[PDB]
Amino acid sequence: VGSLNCIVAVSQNMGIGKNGDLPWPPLRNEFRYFSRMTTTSSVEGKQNLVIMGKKTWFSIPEKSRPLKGRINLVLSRELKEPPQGAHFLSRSLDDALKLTEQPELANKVDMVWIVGGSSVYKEAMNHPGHLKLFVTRIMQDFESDTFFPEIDLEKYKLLPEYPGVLSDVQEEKGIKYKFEVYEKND
Ligand SMILES: NC(=O)C1=CN([C@@H]2O[C@H](COP(=O)(O)OP(=O)(O)OC[C@H]3O[C@@H](n4cnc5c(N)ncnc54)[C@H](OP(=O)(O)O)[C@@H]3O)[C@@H](O)[C@H]2O)C=CC1
Ligand SMILES: CCc1sc2nc(N)[nH]c(=O)c2c1Sc1ccc(C(=O)N[C@@H](CCC(=O)O)C(=O)O)cc1
Repeated sequence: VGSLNCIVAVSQNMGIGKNGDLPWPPLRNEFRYFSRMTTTSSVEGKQNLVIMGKKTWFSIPEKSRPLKGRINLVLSRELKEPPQGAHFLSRSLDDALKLTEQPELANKVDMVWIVGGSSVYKEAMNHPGHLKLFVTRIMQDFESDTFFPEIDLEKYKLLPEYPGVLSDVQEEKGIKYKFEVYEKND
């Protein structure tokens, strides 16, 4: 299995969600960024795996689930089987990551992308080892009821360039945003 990664879009006040959806109106090219990053795999005959909590799964429009071209894993201790349209179910982050090492997945999975929500981001960001964060900074405050955990910049370096990630200010629907990639190894 390849690299471990988180991807998120976050407002200035650290918001990632409100009432089961995003705090901001749809940013179509920001969504396309999410799909390009999470779907694109450099390794032949492999796909990337997405790991998400149960509320994040149900926050994706049903017409867009499962996230196409990716293996979709949902984290839940209450569910007894994957949701309709999902591929796998795990009861912990450690279990999910171990699953990628099993024979059914060992030679199929390239990158792993954690796509939230707040509890899984926090646990992933604090788990020793090599991890990158692909963070979209939405440069406004938005009322939110779900927040991104603290990024400890003593361990996560903001990278000064990354191939394929635009460096300049983007804007859609009157909302400016910019892309960032962080990396730790501990
Ligand atoms: N802006 C962005 O980039 C993103 C925004 N969002 C937004 O955030 C909201 C959803 O996030 P959030 O509310 O944090 O919810 P989550 O997606 O984290 O879902 C929480 C549920 O997932 C299960 N769960 C979470 N972590 C684990 C774990 N490690 N092991 C086992 N089960 C786990 C639980 O289910 P159970 O009780 O069944 O055990 C828990 O009740 C929505 O508003 C969504 O739109 C989400 C992702 C990214
Ligand atoms: C899955 C939870 C996350 S992580 C994330 N990271 C960044 N940068 N931006 C976001 O908005 C999200 C979200 S919320 C989200 C993301 C994608 C989608 C979605 O429908 N994606 C489809 C459609 C993409 C498209 O509209 O281009 C896909 O990836 O195939 C829905 C909710």
